[PDB]
Amino acid sequence: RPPLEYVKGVPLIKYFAEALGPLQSFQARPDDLLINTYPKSGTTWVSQILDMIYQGGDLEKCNRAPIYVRVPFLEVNDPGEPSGLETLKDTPPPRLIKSHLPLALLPQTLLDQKVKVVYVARNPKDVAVSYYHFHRMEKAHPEPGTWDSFLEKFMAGEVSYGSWYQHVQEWWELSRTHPVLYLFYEDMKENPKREIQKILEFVGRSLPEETMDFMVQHTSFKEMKKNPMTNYTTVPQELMDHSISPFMRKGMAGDWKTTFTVAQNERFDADYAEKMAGCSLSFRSEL
Ligand SMILES: Nc1ncnc2c1ncn2[C@@H]1O[C@H](COP(=O)(O)O)[C@@H](OP(=O)(O)O)[C@H]1O
Ligand SMILES: NCCc1ccc(O)c(O)c1
Repeated sequence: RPPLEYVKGVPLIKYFAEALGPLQSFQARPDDLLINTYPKSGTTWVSQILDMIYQGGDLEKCNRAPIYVRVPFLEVNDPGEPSGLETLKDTPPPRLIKSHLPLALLPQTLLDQKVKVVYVARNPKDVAVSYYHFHRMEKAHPEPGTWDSFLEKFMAGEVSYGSWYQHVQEWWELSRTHPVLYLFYEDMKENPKREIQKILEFVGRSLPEETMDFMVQHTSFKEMKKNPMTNYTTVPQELMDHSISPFMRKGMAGDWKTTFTVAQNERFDADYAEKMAGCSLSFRSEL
């Protein structure tokens, strides 16, 4: 469990920090589609929906390989696996790219080329809980310690990829001057079909009503949990140890209520009120 490295004010996992070198040579294509999110906000879920739309709704094509192979993770630079930049050299256009990078660290080529971006945000409480367990099972992140300890660091933005408040705000802001579909995890939970339809419209594609419903079922938590091509059980137990905490934990909005103590919840609400003061952004802590 290596410590974080700071780059341009952003805490990152050593392997990611390093990948930033080669990334300066990455060339974006006009027809690329970027999927950006703060960690644990629904990356894998929207990646599956998008790969299905691109594969015309064919499940056997989506089965072609694990999601992290179909949707390369830009910064990924894990031990004993192809770098993200590498995997992208051989990915057939149009490409689907995954990333958690803040605007400060995102390769300029993506902005210059006006690449469309699908962004997904989730209420901070659930993100914090989900991120704590992820720290437990993902052997690449530093020691999370106790939940109380973690939560403190989460509020200070002292975790991989940095501040969640700043991440969601910047992207929300950028969606004025750049083509950005800004989605909400909770909305996706509430009415899948309604959201996938916004996506289809965004990428400018269309599908038969019946194919649509089909995706809805195969992008369900239940389904994605059994599917080994999307539940991350195909990576070594030295990268991810699912016995500690499954990658697909609960898939619920509102589950934070069973982890936050009343004291923690009070401390967090006050803090959040200060940080989100002048922002038009609005999150639903439950359904
Ligand atoms: N089809 C789906 N429906 C709902 N939640 C899903 C999902 N697929 C994955 N998730 C949830 O999305 C989170 C991980 O997101 P990311 O891919 O950005 O890391 C996890 O949250 P929880 O651990 O709270 O359940 C995971 O269980
Ligand atoms: N280091 C293992 C790969 C990894 C690390 C952090 C993340 O947030 C993610 O989605 C994937």
